[PDB]
Amino acid sequence: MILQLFRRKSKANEAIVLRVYEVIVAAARQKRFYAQFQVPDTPLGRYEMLSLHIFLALHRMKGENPALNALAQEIADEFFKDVDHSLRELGIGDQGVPKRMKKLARMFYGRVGAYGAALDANDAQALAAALTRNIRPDLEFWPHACYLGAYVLQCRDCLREISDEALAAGDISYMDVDQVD
Ligand SMILES: [Mg+2]
Ligand SMILES: [Mg+2]
Repeated sequence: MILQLFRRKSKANEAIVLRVYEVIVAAARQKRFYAQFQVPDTPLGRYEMLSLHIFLALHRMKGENPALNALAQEIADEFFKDVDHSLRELGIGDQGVPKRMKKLARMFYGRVGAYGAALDANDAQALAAALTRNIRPDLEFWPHACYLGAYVLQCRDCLREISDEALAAGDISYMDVDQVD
């Protein structure tokens, strides 16, 4: 029976990873970020939204639960495959860019760490400052940074309330940004 069970759960795992990743990608594509909030609709701005939503998932999943730690590894794997391809779309290959993937991973984990510290401290000012630094560094004041920060705080709250069991089964959700006010 154990081979049958291992195979069934391995197949199910692939279906779970696909649906979880698709939910994250859809959340990052919500139109309000690029219309009202003035997140740039550019290769880099779209990366800032994907990385923000991937961060939120990893931040929730990190802990002592083996199933959630494994799902986090899967989502990180899919994210870095995605970003690899996005860089190649801009002519950023390995030619003249040694250690490209190692540098990208440092770009991700280093820049989203400020989001984690701000969320753990429930510090909305720190969160808006980190979002401005990462997404609209051209502006000393970004009028919609506090709006995006409110959305990020509410997503953290929602993700935390989902049970470990439901999340490991693929039942992830984010807030509808259009309902933020
Ligand atoms: Mg995989
Ligand atoms: Mg792409």
